[PDB]
Amino acid sequence: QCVNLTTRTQLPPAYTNSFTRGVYYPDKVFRSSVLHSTQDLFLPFFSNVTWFHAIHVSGTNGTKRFDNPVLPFNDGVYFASTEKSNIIRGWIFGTTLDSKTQSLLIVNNATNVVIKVCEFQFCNDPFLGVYYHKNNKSWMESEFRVYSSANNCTFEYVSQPFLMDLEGNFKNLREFVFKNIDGYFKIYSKHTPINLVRDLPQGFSALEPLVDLPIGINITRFQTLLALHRSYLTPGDSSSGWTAGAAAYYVGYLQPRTFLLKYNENGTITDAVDCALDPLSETKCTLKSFTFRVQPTESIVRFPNITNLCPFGEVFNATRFASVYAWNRKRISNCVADYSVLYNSASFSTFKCYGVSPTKLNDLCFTNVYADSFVIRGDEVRQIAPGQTGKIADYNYKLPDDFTGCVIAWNSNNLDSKVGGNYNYLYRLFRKSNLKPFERDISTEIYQAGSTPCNGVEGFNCYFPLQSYGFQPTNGVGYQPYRVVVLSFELLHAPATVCGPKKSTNLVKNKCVNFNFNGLTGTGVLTESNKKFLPFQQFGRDIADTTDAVRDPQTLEILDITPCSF
Amino acid sequence: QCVNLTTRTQLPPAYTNSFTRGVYYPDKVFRSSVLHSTQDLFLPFFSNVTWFHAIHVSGTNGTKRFDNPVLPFNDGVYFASTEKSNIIRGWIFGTTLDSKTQSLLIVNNATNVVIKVCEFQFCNDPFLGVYYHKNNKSWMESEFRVYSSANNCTFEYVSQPFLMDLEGNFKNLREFVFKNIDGYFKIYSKHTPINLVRDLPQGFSALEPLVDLPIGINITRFQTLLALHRSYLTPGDSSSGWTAGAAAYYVGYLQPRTFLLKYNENGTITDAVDCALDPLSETKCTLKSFTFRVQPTESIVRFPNITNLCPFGEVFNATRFASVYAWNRKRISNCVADYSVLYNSASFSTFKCYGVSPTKLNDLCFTNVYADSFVIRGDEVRQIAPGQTGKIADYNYKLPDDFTGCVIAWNSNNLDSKVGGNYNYLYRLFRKSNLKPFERDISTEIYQAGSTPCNGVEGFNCYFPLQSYGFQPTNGVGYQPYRVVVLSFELLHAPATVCGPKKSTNLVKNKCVNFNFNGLTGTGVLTESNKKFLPFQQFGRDIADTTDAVRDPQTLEILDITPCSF
Amino acid sequence: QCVNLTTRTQLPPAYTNSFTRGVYYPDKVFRSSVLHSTQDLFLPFFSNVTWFHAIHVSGTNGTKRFDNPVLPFNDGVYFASTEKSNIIRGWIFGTTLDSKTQSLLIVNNATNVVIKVCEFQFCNDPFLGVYYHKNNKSWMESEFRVYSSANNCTFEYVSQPFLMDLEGNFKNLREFVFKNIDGYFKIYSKHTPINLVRDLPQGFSALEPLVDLPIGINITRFQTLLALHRSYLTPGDSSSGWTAGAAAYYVGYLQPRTFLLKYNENGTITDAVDCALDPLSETKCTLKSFTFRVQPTESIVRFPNITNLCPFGEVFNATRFASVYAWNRKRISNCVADYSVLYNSASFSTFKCYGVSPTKLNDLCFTNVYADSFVIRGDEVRQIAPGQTGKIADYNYKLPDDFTGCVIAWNSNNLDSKVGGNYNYLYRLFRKSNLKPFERDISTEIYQAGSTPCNGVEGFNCYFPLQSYGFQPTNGVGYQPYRVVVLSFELLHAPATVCGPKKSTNLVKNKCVNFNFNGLTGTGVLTESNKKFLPFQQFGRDIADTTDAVRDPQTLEILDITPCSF
Amino acid sequence: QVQLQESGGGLVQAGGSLRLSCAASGSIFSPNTMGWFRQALGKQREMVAVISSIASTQYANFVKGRFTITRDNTKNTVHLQMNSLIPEDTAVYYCYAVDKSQDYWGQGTQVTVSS
Amino acid sequence: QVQLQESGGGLVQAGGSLRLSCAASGSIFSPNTMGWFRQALGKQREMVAVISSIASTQYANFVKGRFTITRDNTKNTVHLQMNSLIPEDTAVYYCYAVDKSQDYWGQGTQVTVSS
Ligand SMILES: *[C@@H]1O[C@H](CO)[C@@H](O)[C@H](O)[C@H]1NC(C)=O
Ligand SMILES: *[C@@H]1O[C@H](CO)[C@@H](O)[C@H](O)[C@H]1NC(C)=O
Ligand SMILES: *[C@@H]1O[C@H](CO)[C@@H](O)[C@H](O)[C@H]1NC(C)=O
Ligand SMILES: *[C@@H]1O[C@H](CO)[C@@H](O)[C@H](O)[C@H]1NC(C)=O
Ligand SMILES: *[C@@H]1O[C@H](CO)[C@@H](O)[C@H](O)[C@H]1NC(C)=O
Ligand SMILES: *[C@@H]1O[C@H](CO)[C@@H](O)[C@H](O)[C@H]1NC(C)=O
Ligand SMILES: *[C@@H]1O[C@H](CO)[C@@H](O)[C@H](O)[C@H]1NC(C)=O
Repeated sequence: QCVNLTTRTQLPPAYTNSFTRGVYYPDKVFRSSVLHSTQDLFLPFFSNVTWFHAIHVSGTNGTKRFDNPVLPFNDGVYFASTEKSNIIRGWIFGTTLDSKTQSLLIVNNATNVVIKVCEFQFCNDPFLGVYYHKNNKSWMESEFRVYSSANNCTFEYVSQPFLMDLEGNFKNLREFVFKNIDGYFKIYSKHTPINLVRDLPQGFSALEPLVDLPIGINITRFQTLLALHRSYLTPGDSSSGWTAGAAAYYVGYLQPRTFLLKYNENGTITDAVDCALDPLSETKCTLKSFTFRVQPTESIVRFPNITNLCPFGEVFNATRFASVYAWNRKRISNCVADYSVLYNSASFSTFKCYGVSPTKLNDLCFTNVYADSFVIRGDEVRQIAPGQTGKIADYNYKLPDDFTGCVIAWNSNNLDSKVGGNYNYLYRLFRKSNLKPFERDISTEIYQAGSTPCNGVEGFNCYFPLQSYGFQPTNGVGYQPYRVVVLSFELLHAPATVCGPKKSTNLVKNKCVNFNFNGLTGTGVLTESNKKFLPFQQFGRDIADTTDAVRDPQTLEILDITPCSF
Repeated sequence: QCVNLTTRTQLPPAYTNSFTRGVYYPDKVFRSSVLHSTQDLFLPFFSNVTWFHAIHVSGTNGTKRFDNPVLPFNDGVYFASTEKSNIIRGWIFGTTLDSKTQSLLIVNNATNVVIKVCEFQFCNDPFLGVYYHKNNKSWMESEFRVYSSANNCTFEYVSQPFLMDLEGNFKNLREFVFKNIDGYFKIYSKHTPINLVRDLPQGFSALEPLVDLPIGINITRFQTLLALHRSYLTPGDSSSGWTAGAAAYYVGYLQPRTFLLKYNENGTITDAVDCALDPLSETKCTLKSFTFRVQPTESIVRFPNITNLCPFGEVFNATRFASVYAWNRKRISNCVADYSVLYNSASFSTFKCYGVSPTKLNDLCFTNVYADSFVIRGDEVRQIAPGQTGKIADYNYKLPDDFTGCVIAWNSNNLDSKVGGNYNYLYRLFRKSNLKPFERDISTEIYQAGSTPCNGVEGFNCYFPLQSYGFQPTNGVGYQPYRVVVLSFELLHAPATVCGPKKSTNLVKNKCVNFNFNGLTGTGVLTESNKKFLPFQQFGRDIADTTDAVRDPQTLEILDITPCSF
Repeated sequence: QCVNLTTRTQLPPAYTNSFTRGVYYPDKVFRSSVLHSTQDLFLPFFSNVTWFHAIHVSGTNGTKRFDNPVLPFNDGVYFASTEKSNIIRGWIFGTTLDSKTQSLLIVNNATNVVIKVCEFQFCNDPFLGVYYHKNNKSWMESEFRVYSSANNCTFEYVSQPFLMDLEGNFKNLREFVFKNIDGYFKIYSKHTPINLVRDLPQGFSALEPLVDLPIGINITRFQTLLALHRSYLTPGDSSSGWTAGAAAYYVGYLQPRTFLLKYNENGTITDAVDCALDPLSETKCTLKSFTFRVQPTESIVRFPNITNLCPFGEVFNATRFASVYAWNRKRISNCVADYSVLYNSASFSTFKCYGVSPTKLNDLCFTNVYADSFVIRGDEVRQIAPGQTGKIADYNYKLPDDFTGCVIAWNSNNLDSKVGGNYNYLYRLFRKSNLKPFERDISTEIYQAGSTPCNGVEGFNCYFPLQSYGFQPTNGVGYQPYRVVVLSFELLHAPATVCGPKKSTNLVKNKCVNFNFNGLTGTGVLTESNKKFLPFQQFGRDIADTTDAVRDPQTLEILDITPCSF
Repeated sequence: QVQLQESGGGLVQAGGSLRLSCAASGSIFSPNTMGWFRQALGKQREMVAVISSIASTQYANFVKGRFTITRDNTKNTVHLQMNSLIPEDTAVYYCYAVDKSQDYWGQGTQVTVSS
Repeated sequence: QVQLQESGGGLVQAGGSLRLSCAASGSIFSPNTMGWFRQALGKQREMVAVISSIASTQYANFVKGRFTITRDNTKNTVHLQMNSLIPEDTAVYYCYAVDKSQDYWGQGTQVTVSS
């Protein structure tokens, strides 16, 4: 079970410098007396790593409280520890560090390691209570108080202790690198004896890989596990803990860097060069031996003034829609279509597009658009879609199996219904045969239901083709009128006459920008020019292609283009 | 409505010279003081353009009738008009110029341009009856007698008139270039005041672009619209028309030419050089500055005199096809192979040819052809092609990756399937190893699936090589039988025997010619050779990369081949 | 009908030298005074050809018997004959030389050549009996007793006799070359008068082609047809046969060699140089004028000691699969993978492997494999492959452009469809952005097609991401369920855990050998290495381009690879 | 704006006669088909008669041998000759122009026949 | 083999209230997302709500303002309190578990409301 400790009080951060530490072996091959360039997650040279005391005495009274913040895990962690008496015991990794997410626990007791991957209920202050025996004192018994419950474990690992026994100024430096790549938790480690150096020593030591555990959990957060020698029930005035935390641990974060590593004759990494540190390091990496374009700020798009618009208002906002035999097939061409109007307006109950997604209508350009506008009862507006049947799908409107276009319907109670009933919309129930593609049959011949001919006169088994619809404002939703328009789009190998609206932006002069002038794309700086273009000649050209000047589509001013300085 | 005019009587053509006229701006790029070489459709320099009077009085009595012929439209037209009284009003473009096909109409009245694309029913003699009104006489009212009807209009355009008002020797030259490229009708125009020059003036004026219409129709012929000032009902003796057609129009046809255009500092084309006119112009284009192909007239074709017909009928229409084991390939030689019968039958579901296109087999000649005739399931048909794997491609019939030949296959449900299942077609699923290509195994040894030997007896882990296929008429597409013929064609340095249905021609000696000897096609001249060929030798190659000598298949005389190029 | 002769008694072999004989025309192209180098099947110069008497008298009594042993047919045969009495008549070619397999027979009687391809049941001593007529003796009647029966004849050829009439020291040397290439049996021949030379003459004679037979069968062995003038019923004491077999024949075997042939002015091959005979010949071939690497002995395969088995059955024969989104991804490791059960089951409709051939999966060794499992429609099966686009390829499951592995899918109408529709699987038609490869987004956030926020409530322009999958057993193939699993292979510089079912062999050391350690295949010699590989090192590359050192998987010992190339 | 002018109705005693007129203006392309429809208070639209451009007459069984239609090609107008009147014919009538699309109606003619 | 225990439906008159519950007894790796889906005879699956354990609501407009979902972290269960019922809302419901590996389904709960 866990034990509650005091508030961490958010101690201000303190930094230190990492003199070329944290270099490990990137690949598992033997290399001898060779200089190899590797791009990987390395700790940058001479970086600022944050250092925490295991025990910090900061209160005026002399309070001894651990400094174990929950630190980020950004693309790997270089964890160094300089200590003398094994106060650091392990780590916990996880996203929420609770039962909602899986968590990784590594602990080094006096005998072995414990690596577990379970959804532990980690408390606010996980730690190991370490006590010596009354007679031997050679080893230390540890009481785990780091999680409340362990369940649903998916991993278990035991091996030789990561941290050796440290049982008086012979401080030791233990360096670890933690990476979480491709479901693999990789740990690199190295142990060195350090003498009379408070911070990370100056020198080079390469980290040999330790374990490559296959683990799917994401981490992005971690904490260090420490051991209490003192008692939480009774905190002593002083010296109950271990000499007020002279030992400490440093944390740095790996970054994607290119290193030049020098494998000596025995195969150990003796030296490394960080290519992004200083210009001379850049030269060393370029020569593979130990002995520039201005970016564009933003993008600019300019298209000419939008002038021609579709007569969608004459279709959708029309006063009267025709019957269900004579569809108002209207041709639409040679003008710009803004379908964001009918889409974002969302006044239409049904809006179904087949063969085209409804959000990319503004981007596609079509040869022709055909609009059919009419009025139909509720259920039947649901019926209009390809491959279906029914009285309307088989007797009035013929709709192909493959149909590129959009059916659009809205309710029309307040427009098409009258108190006495609008019988001006007529519907058929009888025909000799089903329709063929886009046949607008308006024939009024009397159908012969029986075996005798009708000769254009009703009677027994003779009926007029056209019945009336009782559109009334009190009708139920299924029987209510709906104004519907089907827009069929033609995409064939011909020039487009119906095009979406092109969205131009503002003009930025005298600045390195990405530009798009009427389809001409490029990067460069634009300046006012005194050139003399003709009424035509939208974009000028130099001696060898490479357009020097362009004409702004909206404003006829000629802007000359200079390549962005490099 | 239209008015029928008298017969044109087919006036003889009259020509004139176009001294460096018809140069338009090919692009829309501003070029300053630079010389640009453009390969485009230009009117060649010093070309013969055919010129017609607007009104010609050629009869003895003095008849005045419009010269309004229908002229071809081959890759653009340069139309120049020298006039003073706006007697030319527009043009009509199309293929049939009737209601069957779409047609383009451009007319110019006193106010604006009318550009239409409809199914016009043009009469024999379109025109505009032009009359002045009684008091102001500033403008001229026009009655259109061009078309009887227009339907399916897909384009409409109006703008500022193409031709200015001409309302006494102030003749004006209006030059136009019409192109129809990628469904776009491109019109270029230039207007120049002219003085005392009857024919086209000598000089240079570049034609600036005028309009780009996304018309998207096919144009093969065009005609000219004229203004009838006089009255058709009562033709006057004289002077009723406009001075007996002093105005005239010249027509030339563009051709693909390379021009060198000289843009000055302002960007206006000042001079041009036609690279194909003279050797001096060719040199100018070669240096990009203003300061040996002997052709084969005829084609000689020689084939052996074989009258036999290849037995494709005994292969494709054979009553029985063997199992997928026993090779029954028919060898075809010394016969004429008509391949159009098979590839134009459209009854075979797969036509897959490798190394040779399926439309050129009728021309090629092969040493021999091998026809594999077998029945196979449909889902396995995709396994008969080079480089593939599968039970058929590995364990029954292997195809080498370098195949030159055609796989052909069709449905055989009504021919090979019976109600009770046809188990006469047998298949392997087990072999000790894969085949070599064209290896043909009919062994019936029982395969050893286990470790114990079978000794020709089935049992545990012992199976016959032969399973039977349940071909039934109720089976699906994947399981119905398919009749397949693999025609392997052999192209070697050997005389051919299955020469296709070509027609051997006569002999032209000592002259440059395209020649075809037993399938070897090339270009060159032939001479009598004293070389001696051994009876088995057909070709000759002293240099090993060009065939210097050849044996005539008809006469045994040995003819050597010299390259045509001088 | 055949006649039984005596036992051959297995005469010891006799050899003789072929002084630059057997050079034929490789092509039918006339070449004059040129030196052409051709790589083809030729008889090596100064080779030991085996020579047999037609009649051999070896017994102490004086027995006379045919010497017609079944000789092998290894890549062609040069057959020479020195004879004067036409006691050699033809040959038979085949593999088993019985009715089981097809066989070729060529026989030359006094009139013409008989060439047949049938299932002859040849006897032990095939031959032809010759008897002269009682009055003429100009021609000689022959009774054939070569085969007892003939069946399944697919070829018949008759022409002028290959062997002329020989009707007393006017011996003739006849040389023939028989080749079997690409189903074609080619005969080249040459006949020359000889004088006083028992063995093969010294000199050069070219062998002109005689015929190219389309036989299309397999040959492994061949025999000689001999003419008997004596009687088998009554053998005479002596002189009944032909002079105790003075006439005899030589047999040599063609080999792949490069020859330099000198065509003279008239087009005859007057000299040849065998490139592999002597260093002077090598110099001649390299200079094209008339004036070393140690091979591996055997192959060794070396793999880790793994006895585990894979859950491949569970993954591929699972009762339930995940939806297209939230696809199940399992890791497979530490087991031996047999892909033959998968590749050869033929129960999968789709099987495509990228970066590796599907027949070599059984050979390679991988670090890990990942199995992704879900169900889709048919028209979307094409979407699971690298470099593709589409709603699944952009919103559901993206394979990277550098994907290496095998995608497998099979029909599941009778597993996943239910009569009223199986709506247990879904997809996302909408997302803010396209996926990253193998990134699996499972968020259900309501889409925001409009400009107003949805706040987790789907109204208008607000749609839930996931739409159900329509599975019905009456659906079309495009709308039917397909169960799909993608096996992604990882081939990295790491010790492999998923292996192929290959058997490790013994380690042969200090010898040039083909080796295969952990999937790495190569050729070279191996030595003990003192290199300080740390316990985790697996491979070694001091030069970074050649694996100089490796760890043996079975026994952890460092063996360094020198190229046995010297 | 296609307009259908209505005239010729009113109050007539039983057995009388009238002549209604349908006048078409606007686009009215060449293939038109003009008809008359009946509506009595409390009932729906009843087809009285139609004539197409073919000049064929199609009449309903309600009025066998009583109504008649004549065409005027010069003005493309329609006339109902309305004879042998009965009190079951008391209903307002309307034209119907089939044309090709967007069928247009008229404003109506009241017909009353009673004694 | 994640099992989803569903209970709490049945027959209720118009205007009543019921309390459904679905419990996931399986592995449930790391976060889940528990959803409820509707299906009436003759239609497709309509998801009522796919609230995640952490957040994101995801309510549909079909029964806007009427049903509510309660999450129990101790047993990781979900309860659907359905109030103000109407015969249209009645259908068969299935609880939905997104999970980290694959999505599962329930065995069904009949809900009927009519008068
Ligand atoms: C026309 O339709 C537009 C579509 O955006 C909409 O504002 C409104 O319903 C209509 N307005 C008018 C004035 O017709
Ligand atoms: C294009 O529109 C802008 C803003 O409406 C206007 O200032 C500009 O003058 C227009 N272009 C032309 C050529 O008038
Ligand atoms: C086979 O017979 C059919 C009969 O319809 C004919 O159309 C076809 O051309 C024939 N093909 C051959 C190769 O004889
Ligand atoms: C036809 O072929 C024969 C074959 O030798 C030849 O003799 C004859 O000249 C040929 N006929 C023609 C017209 O070439
Ligand atoms: C699945 O079961 C079938 C049963 O016929 C078996 O043939 C197949 O090998 C099994 N699949 C695997 C991957 O074991
Ligand atoms: C199998 O391999 C292991 C480790 O590679 C080795 O220790 C053991 O001796 C090997 N056993 C055999 C029988 O090869
Ligand atoms: C652990 O597994 C149990 C049983 O499968 C499950 O009920 C629980 O939700 C899982 N997660 C925990 C306890 O955090």
